[PDB]
Amino acid sequence: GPQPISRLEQCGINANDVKKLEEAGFHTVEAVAYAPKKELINIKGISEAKADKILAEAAKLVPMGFTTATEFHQRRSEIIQITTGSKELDKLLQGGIETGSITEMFGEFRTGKTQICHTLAVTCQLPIDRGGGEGKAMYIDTEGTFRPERLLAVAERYGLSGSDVLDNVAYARAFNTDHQTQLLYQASAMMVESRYALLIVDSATALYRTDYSGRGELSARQMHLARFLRMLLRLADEFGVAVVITNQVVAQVDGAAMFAADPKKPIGGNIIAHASTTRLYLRKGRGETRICKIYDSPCLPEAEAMFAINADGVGDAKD
Amino acid sequence: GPQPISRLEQCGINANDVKKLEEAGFHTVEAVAYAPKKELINIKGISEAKADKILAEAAKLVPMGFTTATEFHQRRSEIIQITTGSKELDKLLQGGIETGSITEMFGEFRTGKTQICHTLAVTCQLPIDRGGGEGKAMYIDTEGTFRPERLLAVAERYGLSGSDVLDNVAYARAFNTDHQTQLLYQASAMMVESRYALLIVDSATALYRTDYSGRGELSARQMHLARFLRMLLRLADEFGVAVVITNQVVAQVDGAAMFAADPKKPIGGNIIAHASTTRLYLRKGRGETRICKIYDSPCLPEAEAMFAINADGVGDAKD
Amino acid sequence: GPQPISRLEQCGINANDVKKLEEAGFHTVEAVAYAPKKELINIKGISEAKADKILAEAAKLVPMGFTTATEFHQRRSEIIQITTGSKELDKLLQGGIETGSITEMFGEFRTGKTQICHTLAVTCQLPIDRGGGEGKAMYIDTEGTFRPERLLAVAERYGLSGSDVLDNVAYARAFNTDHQTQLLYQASAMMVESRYALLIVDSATALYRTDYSGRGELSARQMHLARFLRMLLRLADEFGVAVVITNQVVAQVDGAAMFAADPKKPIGGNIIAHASTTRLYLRKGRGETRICKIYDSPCLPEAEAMFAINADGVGDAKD
DNA sequence: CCCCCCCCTATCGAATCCGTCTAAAGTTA
DNA sequence: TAACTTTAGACGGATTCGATA
Ligand SMILES: Nc1ncnc2c1ncn2[C@@H]1O[C@H](COP(=O)(O)OP(=O)(O)OP(=O)(O)O)[C@@H](O)[C@H]1O
Ligand SMILES: Nc1ncnc2c1ncn2[C@@H]1O[C@H](COP(=O)(O)OP(=O)(O)OP(=O)(O)O)[C@@H](O)[C@H]1O
Ligand SMILES: Nc1ncnc2c1ncn2[C@@H]1O[C@H](COP(=O)(O)OP(=O)(O)OP(=O)(O)O)[C@@H](O)[C@H]1O
Ligand SMILES: [Ca+2]
Ligand SMILES: [Ca+2]
Ligand SMILES: [Ca+2]
Ligand SMILES: [Mg+2]
Ligand SMILES: [Mg+2]
Ligand SMILES: [Mg+2]
Repeated sequence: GPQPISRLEQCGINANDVKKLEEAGFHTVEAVAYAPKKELINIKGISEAKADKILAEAAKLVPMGFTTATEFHQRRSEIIQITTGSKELDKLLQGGIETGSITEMFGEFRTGKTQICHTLAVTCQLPIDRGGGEGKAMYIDTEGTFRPERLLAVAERYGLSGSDVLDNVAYARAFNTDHQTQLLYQASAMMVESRYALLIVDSATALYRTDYSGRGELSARQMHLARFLRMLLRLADEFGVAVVITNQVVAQVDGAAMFAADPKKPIGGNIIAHASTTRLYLRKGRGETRICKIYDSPCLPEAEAMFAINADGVGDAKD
Repeated sequence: GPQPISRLEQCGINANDVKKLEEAGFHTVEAVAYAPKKELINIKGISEAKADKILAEAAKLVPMGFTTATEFHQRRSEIIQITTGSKELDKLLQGGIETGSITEMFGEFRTGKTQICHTLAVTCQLPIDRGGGEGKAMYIDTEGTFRPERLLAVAERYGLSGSDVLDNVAYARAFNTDHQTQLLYQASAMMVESRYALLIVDSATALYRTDYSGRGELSARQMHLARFLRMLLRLADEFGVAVVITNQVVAQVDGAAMFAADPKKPIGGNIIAHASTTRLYLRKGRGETRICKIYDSPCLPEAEAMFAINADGVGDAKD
Repeated sequence: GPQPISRLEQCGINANDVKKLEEAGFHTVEAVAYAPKKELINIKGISEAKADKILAEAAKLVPMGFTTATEFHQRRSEIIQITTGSKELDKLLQGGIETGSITEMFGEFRTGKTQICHTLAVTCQLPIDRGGGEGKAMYIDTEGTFRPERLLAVAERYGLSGSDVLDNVAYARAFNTDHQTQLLYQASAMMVESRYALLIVDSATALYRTDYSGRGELSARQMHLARFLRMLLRLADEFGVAVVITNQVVAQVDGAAMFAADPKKPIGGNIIAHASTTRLYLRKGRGETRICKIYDSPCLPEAEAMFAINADGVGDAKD
């Protein structure tokens, strides 16, 4: 795991400076080593000499140089993937949701995004040999659609206990964009004490549709969204967790020659499109069956799979 | 290749001055000869007389005068071009990616920038008669989307061995703009010992969108980006490698100007527009096919070509 | 042609003073006659009495008095103009590029500055009755985008010999502002022996953007630019060559008053604005067609024209 | 041949683009 | 017992420094 920030104290830094860094938002040596000088300067009690000394001391404990592709391949071969509860989706994703990156799921209503989030929140607590991540879960809720009964129903299927499954989920509700960004600092503070395997934001872009209204507020909205996504990436790199965000759709009214993937576009613009690593397009099939399509990925071919929303969570279609 | 800076000691320079120069970031005689006097002055242990003597000796060791266009033509006729793995793109570029200059590829998401980067990283190790550059590769990664399995697939396509292909790639991950600029000094130090042929930065402008937010920081952002591009150009000139960078896009919301010409504009502004030599525009086609268009070039006419992203890298569309 | 500085020996000047002046950078009687006293004083081996004697002899050898406007009209009616390869541009400029003055072309990327420079470099060698200048071309390259194949294409278009066209062009690459200024002394040295007709600097302000960074270095940058422009003007006056330089653009990010048309401004400021005699503004049209506009001139009305970039250089739009 | 002091002046020189949103409407035995 | 097409508007935003005889 990451090294606590207290190591800098014996590395040769004043305890007051470490305290100031702690209230700034940094809680590990890695978080300090990943920040630019201008971010540390903004702290009231930090001067240029203090900043460069802190950066030089932090750079010794964290490797930030060159390496080979063989070492990276060996390190990545030991990464953890979390099963989704459906064999078809697992085969489509070649194992399940990866850790250390950002995954995004978008689609129209009743397509099964909250259901997948609930199933993953339950599943991330299984032992590794059974397909789990063996950790706790964090659930930042934006719309107000969190239902623990679905968690209990999913936990019943895998033969776990309901009480300690509900004990391992942390829930928070965000009421505006400022609160949504503020919750991430407390999330970073919490992750040093225990071990977390998953962090869920649902929905990521729901409040930006209303907080910033017209074309006159577009640039500020995009800048705020970019800052939020950068913080999410920093958390994923620092703690090695899996981040799953949820998006919405918008219509195309120009009536031009676009008939593939329907006149549906995910909201957020180019910012969220470039930031995300994997994008999944969710569509409705027949009855309780849905269709999942690989929309964007650096290593996964474009394909399709079929799953269903059963009484015990997300599972294969019963035919 | 370039001359090591140790020759200045024989030319009559104190070894301590050479050590100071190496600590500053100059590892070859060419890097010293190309630097202005005010850059050498900034070093703590160098005076005006020492700078003048060093510059005089370096100029004595490097040809920096007038020549004839016939000699330039003869020298350029022996340049090395690296194939992209697609016949259509090779015909469009009249041979492939050209060393000694900066090439930029931009477009929206899943258009194929990272796939082309992986294919080039594998291909730059082929023998010259087979379309390669016969050298190692350097991959500075910004977003966290490096996947060695794609490298293994592309290597399997060409019949090479996976192990040494992975051994011949150097990987580094940048976490901020300062770290991204800092990695170039280590790259310059590395390139003296072994022969390289390609250097990928992907993405080159991803961290600038978030490190500097508003209009109040535009000037500093542009200055930092200009300095980074100048360092890249100096590396390309000194070592004769091919530099390939990757860019993103921004929307035009001003109104009903222009026409339906895909109102997407690359980011970076006039600095990156003027600095780049060749610019490639990537567009999404149908299925797995993509379209590449020549956006800017001093010797290549505007045209288009089609390629596909197959299971073994970038190649021609199978129709 | 100008009188070589060796003529002063017959006027009562020691060879020591003559070679000291030559080492200083003076190679003709006109150069000495136009220089102020303090410039001669700055030379180590020249005292005040020697400087006064040299100035008196030079003023004897060179006419520096009052004349009438009819004589000026008669001498100006014999001026030489070089065609640009396009009939409409020649009509706009009323003959072509004038010798003895400084012309500046600016615009954004792929607007056709380098193509025009290549076309002019080939064209300046045609016979006078064909629209040429009957001389050699000097090309000072700053960015590294010199391609002799375009020269070969234009020479093939005009039915010349490619070998001779390539042989009659002198090429030099500049790496910093100091080198850019230092190359002018060698240019002045070479212009004495052979008859040159064109001097191209492309780009003139590319290195000034990165060599001097912020507002703290504005004054030194502007003074260096002013000295460079003054030396260019001295060369144009002394040898009667045509001086064509290239500029870049910068965005305007405030004050939407009379600026909604085009928020593009050339760089360099009032120094280059006042120094330049004629300024041309290039725009992007449709396809391969571009638009040229008169931005500043002492004798030409403000108008517009249209040209195109073809496979054989700059020509007329094929409609 | 002898023994002690006086006083400021004058401005220069521009840079740097960003960021998408919004579905509607039945018809003809 | 089936096959059928058109439609248009909308805006705001901020900061930067050195140079002498
Ligand atoms: N216990 C259950 N058994 C079966 N299906 C259920 C159960 N609970 C919910 N569903 C299904 O969940 C579907 C809605 O999925 P979900 O709540 O994930 O929507 P969503 O994609 O998040 O939508 P929105 O954009 O409105 O938030 C419904 O169509 C319903 O059939
Ligand atoms: N093994 C594979 N087989 C087929 N297609 C693949 C494979 N791996 C990736 N792809 C394709 O690669 C595409 C994404 O391309 P790429 O990763 O180069 O995007 P990009 O241009 O770098 O985007 P971004 O701006 O998100 O970084 C996907 O659409 C996917 O279909
Ligand atoms: N052989 C050719 N045939 C047709 N067009 C060509 C040919 N070679 C180059 N071009 C055109 O030249 C254009 C670029 O022109 P040029 O190199 O003069 O640009 P520029 O304004 O000098 O740019 P920069 O600011 O980057 O230096 C491209 O848009 C390309 O279409
Ligand atoms: Ca992406
Ligand atoms: Ca360019
Ligand atoms: Ca003028
Ligand atoms: Mg939901
Ligand atoms: Mg990518
Ligand atoms: Mg050019």
